[PDB]
Amino acid sequence: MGPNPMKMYPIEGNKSVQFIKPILEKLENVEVGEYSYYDSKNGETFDKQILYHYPILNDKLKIGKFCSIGPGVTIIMNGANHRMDGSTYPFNLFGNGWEKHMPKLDQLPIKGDTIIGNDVWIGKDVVIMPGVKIGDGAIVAANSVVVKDIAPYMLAGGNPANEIKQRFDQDTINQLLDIKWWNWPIDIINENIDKILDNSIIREVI
Amino acid sequence: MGPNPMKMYPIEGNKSVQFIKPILEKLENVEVGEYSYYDSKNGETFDKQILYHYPILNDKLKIGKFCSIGPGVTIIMNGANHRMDGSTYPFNLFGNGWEKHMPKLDQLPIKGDTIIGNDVWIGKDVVIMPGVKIGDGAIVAANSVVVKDIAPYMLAGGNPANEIKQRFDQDTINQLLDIKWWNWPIDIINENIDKILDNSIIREVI
Amino acid sequence: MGPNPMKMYPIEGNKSVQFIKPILEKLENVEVGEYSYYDSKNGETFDKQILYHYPILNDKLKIGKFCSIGPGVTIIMNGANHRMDGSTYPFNLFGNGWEKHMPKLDQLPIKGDTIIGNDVWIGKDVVIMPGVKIGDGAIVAANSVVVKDIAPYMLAGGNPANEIKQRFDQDTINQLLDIKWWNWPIDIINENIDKILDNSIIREVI
Repeated sequence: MGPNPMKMYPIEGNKSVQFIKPILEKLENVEVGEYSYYDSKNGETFDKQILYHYPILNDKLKIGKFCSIGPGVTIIMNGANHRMDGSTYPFNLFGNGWEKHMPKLDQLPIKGDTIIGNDVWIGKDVVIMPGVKIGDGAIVAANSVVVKDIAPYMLAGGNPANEIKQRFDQDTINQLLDIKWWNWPIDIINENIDKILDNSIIREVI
Repeated sequence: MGPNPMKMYPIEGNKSVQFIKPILEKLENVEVGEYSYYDSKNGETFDKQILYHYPILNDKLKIGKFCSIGPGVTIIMNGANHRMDGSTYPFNLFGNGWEKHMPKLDQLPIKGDTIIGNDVWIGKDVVIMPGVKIGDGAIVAANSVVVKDIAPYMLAGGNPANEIKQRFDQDTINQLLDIKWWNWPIDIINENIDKILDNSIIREVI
Repeated sequence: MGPNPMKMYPIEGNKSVQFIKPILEKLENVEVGEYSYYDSKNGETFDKQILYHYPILNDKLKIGKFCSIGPGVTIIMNGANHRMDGSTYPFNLFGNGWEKHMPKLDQLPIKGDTIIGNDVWIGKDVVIMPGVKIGDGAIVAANSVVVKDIAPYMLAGGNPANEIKQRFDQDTINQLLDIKWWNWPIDIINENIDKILDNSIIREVI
């Protein structure tokens, strides 16, 4: 029961809502969760929303399951970082003799992997910068620029995005994070969808 | 004197500046003032700048008059709000049995109606969140993102938008809010445009 | 050695990277440095990215040499400010009797000239508001909105863009702002690029 997580377009007669996993599986250094989707802005596939991702830099991108990704959301990897221990001017890019000043792999600044948890909701037109971690159950307001990590089940927003409030009490969150329902076989998930939708799944699996 | 507020494109040989009332009056749950205009960013009509507005949720949008709306400005209504008591994932959206969990009106959160006063200037590419109230005579800096209420004759800007300073002394502000020149028949306003443009209408009228 | 700074497109066959100077020199009230380049977003020339710049307001825009400007960057000039001693509504624009209310120049508020220093890196989609000064060697994070001045060799980001941290210890900057390698005859720079790239320039030249 439920859509086919392997269908590029789960909804019939609908080419706006897509399933990420199928689109990104062909890619290197990219891990995506089963039912995470992206609601297309102008009909573009999500792979077009991932910028500056070169295998050589070996920075990875991980997205969990059951994530809701709004249109225009942009993931920036480490491909565009300019060497910064000195001048940030890329002389090497203009040939004519300057090619010999090509940076050294270990000379380029890498902030790390970008990791997005499970059950995350990212508003539309959100820009996520390199080396950012977003915990499970988190909500990122639209038009946000995420520069630093985001604690699980936190509600964040702004440019630079800050944590505004905690979705639930410390306790519950602790429970949910321990339970990890998105990690259950779908047959089960499928029978508690309503409890998952009202957070009671805690009072029964405890 | 002045153009006819009922004319969609008030200026001759200029299909870019448009009076909004005529355009939006043709919409459910929308109230627009008389001389409020919208400066097109690429030709599009303002009705296309209002997103996620579904009559079924019954959230209304109202805009005073003599509002200067910059290009690319965006208004987000309650149509994109995800259920949050538990998981934010839209199961119901994917059908195939999950339709079952379609959320109940009283379950989706509505922040209220969005209200934009009179004589308000909103910079270009400003994004306005749902359920927000903006005061009369306020100035909203370009590229801002309004998430909370803004008081009258306030200057605000940022993401999130914060109040930065007051435009005039409380005295003056207290007066304009009292006179509401924007509520006079235009034959009258017409012979005080200068006293309105220099804030002196406070010494004559009062 | 190095590319011809008078070339719009210094990289054969590439219409994406373009030198700003040979492009904007034809304009008035615009000063640009020799090797400052622009990384086109959709192939558009940098001149399309400078808005509301009218020679009658006489506000000037300055950019030094060796600046790296990412795609989408937007420079907003003063031709967009509204009178604000009273109503912000542009009565004059609609004519038909109201033109009489055209504002005199000393009534229009002007923040001033926009000056971007040398060896400055501005990330993608940054919007630079009117009358700002960005010091030498600064770095502005992508998706920033510059409302105020930015000291030299400072890393800034946000909306409003706020200084985050000093790129280097004062000692270095003080010497860096002194050496002014960007002003050296090209051939002298041609022999110290490596030194400039790792900041070892301070040691020798000083």
